[PDB]
Amino acid sequence: MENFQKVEKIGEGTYGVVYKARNKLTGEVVALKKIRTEGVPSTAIREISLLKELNHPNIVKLLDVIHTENKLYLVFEFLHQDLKKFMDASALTGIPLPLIKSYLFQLLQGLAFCHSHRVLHRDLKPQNLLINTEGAIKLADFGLARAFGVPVRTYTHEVVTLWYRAPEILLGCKYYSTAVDIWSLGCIFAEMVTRRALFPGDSEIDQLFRIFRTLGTPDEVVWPGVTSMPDYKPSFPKWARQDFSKVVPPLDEDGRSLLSQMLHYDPNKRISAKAALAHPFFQDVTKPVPHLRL
Ligand SMILES: CCN(CC)CCNC(=O)c1c(C)[nH]c(/C=C2\C(=O)Nc3ccc(F)cc32)c1C
Repeated sequence: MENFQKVEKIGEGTYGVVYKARNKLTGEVVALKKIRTEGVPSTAIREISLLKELNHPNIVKLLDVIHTENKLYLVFEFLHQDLKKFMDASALTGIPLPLIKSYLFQLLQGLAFCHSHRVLHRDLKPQNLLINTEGAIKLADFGLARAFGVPVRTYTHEVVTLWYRAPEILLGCKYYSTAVDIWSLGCIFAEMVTRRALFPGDSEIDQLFRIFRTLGTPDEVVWPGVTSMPDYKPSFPKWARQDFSKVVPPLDEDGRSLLSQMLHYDPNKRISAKAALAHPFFQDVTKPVPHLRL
């Protein structure tokens, strides 16, 4: 883009490539996301504007959309680090619980806001969560698989993480609900705590079976309707649920109780972002400042 000097390529998206870029007029530093070119739907750019009018301290601001010359550019505010990088950097000592807690609380606020506005993320993962020096965390790179839609790639030969995908998606449900984002955020919370991915599947079925081995193979008792879902097979192995205290030690009982509710199989039993904010886990929540090396 001639309006912009690329400083660097800071991420490889689901949709496209993200660049750190400077505006030659304003001198403002931004994140620039470029999307691959068929006639490049009209319908898409409509509901991108739905993302543009979202303003919340926990949602990364979308500054502009630019359709010119058969690529789509999304201009976003720039943040200095992503949670994936921060977790890797914190792997030795772990992220302090008060900071984990503030981050979870803020992400739930962000989700509560998005969801009350009928916007789903669908894509949540540590790479998509951005932090700053003042202790804020923000939802970014909304994946919307309507308002556009879903490829199997981003641009070139990049491998999509299934680790955060809700079981209803894996079982082939056509219609997502807001519950899919709470699932992903639950997986992220566990990972901050234990410093290991909770469900690191290497394929769709391995992802499913990893969830089953830990939470038990779902049945009609815990998840009415499950056996009727498009990708469900009666031939799935039957695993018993693991004791939950094995899962995220040493998280306290308030944390485990909240996590267990974010991880319910039935999208209808799964806690809402709004209700999650009222959980006793957050009674002592504060806003600590992260030690960030930029
Ligand atoms: C392994 C961790 N990371 C993945 C490659 C490596 C490092 N990458 C980083 O730290 C990083 C930084 C410093 N900014 C972003 C991305 C965005 C940003 O700032 N505003 C946005 C608005 C929308 C959006 F969709 C992405 C961004 C990343 C991934």
